[PDB]
Amino acid sequence: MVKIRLARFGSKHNPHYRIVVTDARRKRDGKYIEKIGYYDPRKTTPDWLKVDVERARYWLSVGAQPTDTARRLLRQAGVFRQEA
Amino acid sequence: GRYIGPVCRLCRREGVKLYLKGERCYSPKCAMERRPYPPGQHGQKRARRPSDYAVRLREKQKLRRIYGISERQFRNLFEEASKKKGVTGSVFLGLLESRLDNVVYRLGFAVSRRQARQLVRHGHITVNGRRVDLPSYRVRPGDEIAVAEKSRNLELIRQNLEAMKGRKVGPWLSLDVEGMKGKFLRLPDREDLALPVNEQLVIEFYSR
Amino acid sequence: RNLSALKRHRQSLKRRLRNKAKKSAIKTLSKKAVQLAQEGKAEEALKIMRKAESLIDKAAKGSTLHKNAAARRKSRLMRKVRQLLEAAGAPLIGGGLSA
Amino acid sequence: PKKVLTGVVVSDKMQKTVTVLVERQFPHPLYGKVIKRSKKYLAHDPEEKYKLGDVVEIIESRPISKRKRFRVLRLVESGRMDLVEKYLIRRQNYQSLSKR
RNA sequence: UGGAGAGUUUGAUCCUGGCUCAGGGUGAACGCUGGCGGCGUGCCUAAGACAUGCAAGUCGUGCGGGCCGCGGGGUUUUACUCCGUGGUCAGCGGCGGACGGGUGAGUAACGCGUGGGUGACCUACCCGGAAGAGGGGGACAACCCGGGGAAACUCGGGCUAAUCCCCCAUGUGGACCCGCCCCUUGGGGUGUGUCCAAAGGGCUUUGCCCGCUUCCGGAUGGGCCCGCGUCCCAUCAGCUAGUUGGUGGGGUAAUGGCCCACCAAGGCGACGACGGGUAGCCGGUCUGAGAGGAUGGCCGGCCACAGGGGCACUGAGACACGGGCCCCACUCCUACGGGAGGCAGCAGUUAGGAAUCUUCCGCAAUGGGCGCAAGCCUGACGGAGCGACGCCGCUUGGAGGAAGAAGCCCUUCGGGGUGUAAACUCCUGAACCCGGGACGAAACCCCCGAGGAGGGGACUGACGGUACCGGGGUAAUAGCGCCGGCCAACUCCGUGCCAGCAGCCGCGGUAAUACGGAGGGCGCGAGCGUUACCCGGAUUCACUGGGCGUAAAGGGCGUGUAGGCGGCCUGGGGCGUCCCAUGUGAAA
Repeated sequence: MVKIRLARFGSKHNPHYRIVVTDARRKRDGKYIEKIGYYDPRKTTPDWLKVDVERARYWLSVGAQPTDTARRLLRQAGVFRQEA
Repeated sequence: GRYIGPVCRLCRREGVKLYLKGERCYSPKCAMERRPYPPGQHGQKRARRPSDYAVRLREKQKLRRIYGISERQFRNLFEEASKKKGVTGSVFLGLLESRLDNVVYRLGFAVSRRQARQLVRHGHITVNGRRVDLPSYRVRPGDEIAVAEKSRNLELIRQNLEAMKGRKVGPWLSLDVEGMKGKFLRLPDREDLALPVNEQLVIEFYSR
Repeated sequence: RNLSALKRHRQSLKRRLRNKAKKSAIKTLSKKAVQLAQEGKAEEALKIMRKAESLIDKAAKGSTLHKNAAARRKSRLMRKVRQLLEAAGAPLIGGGLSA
Repeated sequence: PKKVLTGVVVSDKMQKTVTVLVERQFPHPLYGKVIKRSKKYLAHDPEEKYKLGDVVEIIESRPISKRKRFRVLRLVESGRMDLVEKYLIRRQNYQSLSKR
């Protein structure tokens, strides 16, 4: 199965995650498929909100799953939201 | 670590003096005037034929001596000159002087380069806001480099203020005697602010 | 010292028991089929065929001759059965057999 | 994009199986000039519709057998010989190199 | 937007031509010196051995239990049975243990890189959609009795369970066979005859949830194959009997001789087979004018392996690091009857070696396991530690201060040099106390709305009272190499082919700018040099970029096989060749 999740690429104490689709079985800091996000839980510069709205929506459609703080960042990205 | 010691012993080593120790190394001697010519035993024997490369090398030394730094970082940033495009050595001299210590110098804040390094490193000099340490901190076209809150309350600060007046700024270093500040501007060159070292020689020697 | 791969071991042993026994059953039934077939009488070989194919998708049912090999051996069985039938025999009794 | 090769059929030697003498051009990723080299693939001819020399077009196929890959499809031109002829001569001259 | 050379064979010159150096680079190591910090990186040799510690579990929304315990339910009570019920531990049971992780031994291979084929295939774990959950019945644990063993733990009869094992039914659909239909390598619809299903839990309980059975589709992964690219020895020239091919079967998920039967003799090679030597390939990295040369730690992709070799079972997935069996080798345990272990997982130990780390902290983040969740495991991972080990940042002070002290070296004894250097004068404030002080974390969870989309409510820090901010405040480690040409830096003693130096030329045979020492200078600066190792220079394997009259070098001449390479007109073809449009060339 496939999962969407957070992969760090920051310095020895400079965290910074990317939100990306990968078939779970792949390792943390490894290859993926669709570069569909990034986000920094430290709020470096006001750009810490990145999710590929379209194909993330369509990804959760095709039968994919997210992670924890991924649910968080999508309940902020609103890709979850239908607007109501 | 900036040699430290017999400094204007190089004021004579290069041959011609430089604004080095400040008031004195500009007063009736940078150790010059009195007797300018390289020290040592062979002090004045009968100057030989400096191989062409060595004229070049002595120029490199010369320039990095006036600029007050070891040639390590100097090397790295000369490479940064090669990379950051422009007629290499020119925009090199520029992106050399853009360094905060001597920005503080020619801005008329510090009397001498060493003194400058002290002042800046102790955050006596602030840069567009935060009291930036690091003598090696290049600024940008627009930034206003000031001093510290406890500097208007500092001494040889007011010395510098009063005794400097009647001296015009490096045409981009827009100071303040009114508030002790100073805007950064355009990139100066060989002629905006000149000095006694032929740049082409320096670059040609360096990258060999 | 210990683990849960002792549990995995013993389990694997039971699963192997059922697997082995059933697969063997399939093999023998098939052999019966060819016996009465190269003979030349459909009848009992039709009974054998029913039993066989059922056990075949009993193999597909779980972790034995999964999907193909089950079906593949259905094919090959009925095939090798059928050919020898019309050879000295009237292919009758519509069982696991079309026409 | 099932790769297909245009080549001179060599030796009907086997039944339902033909050897095919392909030859490709190439540059020289160091010296510029062009080069050329022959490759013998496994033409699948289940009814000997091919024979001595006749160039046919061969196909990237299901693994027909042991190295026996590369079926056929469209026959091209017959009455070739001459080519297969020269190749043959070269073969005999391979058996013209001995240290024994 | 990037490219320089000099030393060196002669009495002397030009050309030729090797040895040398200037250079950048390193997981380095060695002697000399060595302060704070960031980020990094740190067994390259023994794929030798490894003691200890940890590293794979989890679920009671799968099912019967022994044992600590409470109401003590029955006991009119007893002695203690037993409805309920908080907690431990095994079992059957279900998913994980085929991910994660370490290593370069093998492997010159379709392994890898790479572009595709699969009308030849496999794919549990989450989304789509249709079809669905009739009944009966069986086995073995745990546990009951008895025994043997040092331990490893072991045998026999006896017990009840279930999403555990089954048989008939229910059959959209699926599978086979035989037949038609379009397709055209087994693609797809379809007719007759047989076979295949299903398992129940939890409650807020009459309705929802978690799991279910069947097929079609999605998602991703993966096997199979193919074109091309992928190192030296031709003093390795012939290689071969499953070998080459078929037809017919086994086996596989399927293709294929991978395997068997049988039958036909091909299969391959100087375009460099077969064989020996050597190495995991790579995105790239360092060098380089460029082409090229080397190489592949860390990081990422793909391989293959667990002390060496063979094997199979389980399972959607493996010949399975920390699962089993076997053989050999090896240590290790015991009362000697007989046994256990595999750290090329994390630390650490040991030998090898000139060389390379704490038997540490946190599950607070991310990612993985399983669970309705609560939750637990998590040496993946997140961090502190030790090494100047590399890049970078920084400090050992800043201002005036002498026709210039003292000391020390040179002298033609007038002085010159170290030297603004010093002491002092003031200014600051490395270090270091007092105080305050973090970001790194909003979800899952609780309620409003239904558990749906949306709102509020609430727990969550290892790092560390560290980064950081405020006040206060002390002048406070500087060394290494060079100084004959290359090459910036010279005088003085001692030494007298002795002592020595040395990268090449050479330097010492009693006036040495080379040896030691001393003054002074060059360079570099928490660095300095040495050796090693690769690329450069080296246009010294020359493709941009070379040569063979006498310098290295034209075959003793012919002959002609293959190959290479070809005059001039026309048009067709469009193969190389150029262009046009996209897929791809992941990230870094």
